[PDB]
Amino acid sequence: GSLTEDGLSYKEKFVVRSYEVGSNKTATVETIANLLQEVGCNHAQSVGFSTFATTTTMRKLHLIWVTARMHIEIYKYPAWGDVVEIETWCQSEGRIGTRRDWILKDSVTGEVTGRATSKWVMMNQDTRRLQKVSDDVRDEYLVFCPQEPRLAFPEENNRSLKKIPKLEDPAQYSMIGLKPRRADLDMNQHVNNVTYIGWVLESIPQEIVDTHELQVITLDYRRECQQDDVVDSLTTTTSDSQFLHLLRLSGDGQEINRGTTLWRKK
Amino acid sequence: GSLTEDGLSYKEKFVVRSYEVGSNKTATVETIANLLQEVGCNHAQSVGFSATTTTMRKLHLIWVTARMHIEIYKYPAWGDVVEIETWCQSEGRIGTRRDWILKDSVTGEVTGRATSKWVMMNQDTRRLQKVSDDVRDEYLVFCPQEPRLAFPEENNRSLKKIPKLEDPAQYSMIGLKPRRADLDMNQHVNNVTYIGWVLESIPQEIVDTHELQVITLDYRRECQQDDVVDSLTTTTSNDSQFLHLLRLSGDGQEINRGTTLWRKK
Ligand SMILES: CN(C)S(=O)(=O)N1CCOCC1
Ligand SMILES: CN(C)S(=O)(=O)N1CCOCC1
Repeated sequence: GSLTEDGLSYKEKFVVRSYEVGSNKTATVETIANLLQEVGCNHAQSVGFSTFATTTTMRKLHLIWVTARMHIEIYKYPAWGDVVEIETWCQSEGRIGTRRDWILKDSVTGEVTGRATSKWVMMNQDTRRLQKVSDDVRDEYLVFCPQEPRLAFPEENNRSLKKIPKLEDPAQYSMIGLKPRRADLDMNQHVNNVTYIGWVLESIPQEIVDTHELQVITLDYRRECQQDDVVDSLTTTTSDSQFLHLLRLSGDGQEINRGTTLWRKK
Repeated sequence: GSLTEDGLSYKEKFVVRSYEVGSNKTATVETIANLLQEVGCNHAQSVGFSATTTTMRKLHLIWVTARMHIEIYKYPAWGDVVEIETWCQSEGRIGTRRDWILKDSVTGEVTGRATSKWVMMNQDTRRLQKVSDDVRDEYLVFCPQEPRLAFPEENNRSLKKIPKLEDPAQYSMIGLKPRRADLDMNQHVNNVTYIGWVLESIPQEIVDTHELQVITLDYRRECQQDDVVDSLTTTTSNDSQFLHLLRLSGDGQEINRGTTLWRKK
C-alpha cells in the first residue's frame, strides 16, 4: 500500500486467498467488500486520520463515520492466486456526509474489473445514534481529497443514485433466523458492514447463484444489527435477473437494510 | 510465499488486516486458522498438487481433518507482518500430519505453533480408510526424512484424549447455521467455521478478560449446508479450562468435541 504522487488517493495490491473464493474459484462479493474496507482503513492511516477514521473536531464532539449506502459493480471477479490492485479516494458531499469511491483493476493488464461508491454519515460514538453534519469538521480533511469532482460513477442517472422501494409482504423468498457470531464483529464489537451483504444474499435461491454471476449490488443501511439481534432476509424477483431485498429484525420487524441486486447468466 | 532451500517446507508472510482483528486490535484465532489453511494450500500448489495425488483422484479419495491443535503465545497486532513455516509428515497407515510455526517477522521470535491430523476418506461413501502403500510413496518424497515436530514434548496436550460432555452443559449457543461465506470452493463448511461455532458458547465476560492460549478440536463428522448446530461448553478448571461439544439440532449427532485453555490478561 502507498499514497499516489499527489497524496490525494491510495493504492494497494491483494493476492486472492484459497478461502476467499466461491465455487467458480473467483473472489466472492463479500471478499471484495472486505478488500474495499481494508484499503479504506489503510488510506486513513497513511495520512494521520486513524485512532476509527476521524478528524480532530470529530474526536472532540465524539463523532464517528458510519455507512449509509454501498454500491458495487463487478465486471470480472479475480481468480484464486491473482493480484487485484484497488485505488481509493474520498470527497465531501457538503454538509450531508462524505463519500468514498474505489476502482478495482487487474494488476497484470491494468483493465478495470469493478468499481464501488459509498455514502457515509456522522454518528455519536457513545450513544450510537445519528447526528447533524457541520462545516466545522470539513476543511480539516479536504486537502487530502481531489479538488475537482471525481466519481467512480460519473454518468447521469446512473444506478448508484437510484431510490430503493420497500418490499411488501409476502416476500418471494426468505432466510429467517440469521444471527452474528464473533467473526462477524469489527475491532469495536460492532457488526461489520460486509455481514449485511452476506445476510442479504442468503435469501437468493442457490439455483440463481449457481447459474448466474452477480453484477450490481446497492444496499442502504437504515439501522445497525446489535450482537444479540436476530435478522430475517427477504427477497422478491422484480425482473438478466433483478431482485428487491429487505433485512429486518425477527421480533418486531424493524428494518435494518434494504437493497437491489442484478445478476447475469454465466 | 516460497518453498525453503531443501524443498521440504514452505514459508509465507501475511500483513494483518483491519477486519481480521478482535477487541484487543490483535488477530483472532479464526484469522490465524485461515492463515494456517492458506499457507497449507500454497505449499501443496508449489509442489505439483491442485492435496490429492494422481492415485487418490482415480480411487475417489480425499484428505479430511481429524484434529486441529493450536497454541498462541502472542497474537499479531493489526498491520504487523507474521511469517508462517509449514511442513508435512507421514503417519503410516493412519494418515498424515501438517505442522506450522508462527513467527514475528521483525524479531524472529516464535509467537505460536499448530499441528493437524489428516485421514483419507472416500468422497462418495464418506467412509474413512487406511493409507495404501501406493499412495504413501507418492507424498513421502515431500516430507522431512528426520521427523520435524511442532510439539515435541513427551506428553504434549496435542495428543491428549478428549472426553464427551454430559448433559446439562454449563453454557450454550443454540441454532447456529452456515451461510455462503462459511463454505469453501467445493460448497463444504470450512474447518475454521467449527472453531468459531465452538467459541460461541464461551461467555463474553471470559473473552473480554482472558486471552485464548490453547485449542484442541477433534472432527468427528461434517456439518452440511442445511444443518443447524448447537455449541455446548462446561468449565472443567488464574487459568481457565473448558470442555466443548458441537452437535446437530435434528438428532444430537456429534460433529466436534474439544478443549480450550485461557489465561487472564
Ligand atoms: C482523508 N482521509 C484519507 S479519509 O478519507 O480517511 N477521512 C476523511 C474524513 O474523515 C476523516 C478521514
Ligand atoms: C506435499 N504437499 C505439500 S502436501 O503436504 O500437501 N501432500 C502430503 C499429503 O498427501 C499429498 C499432499
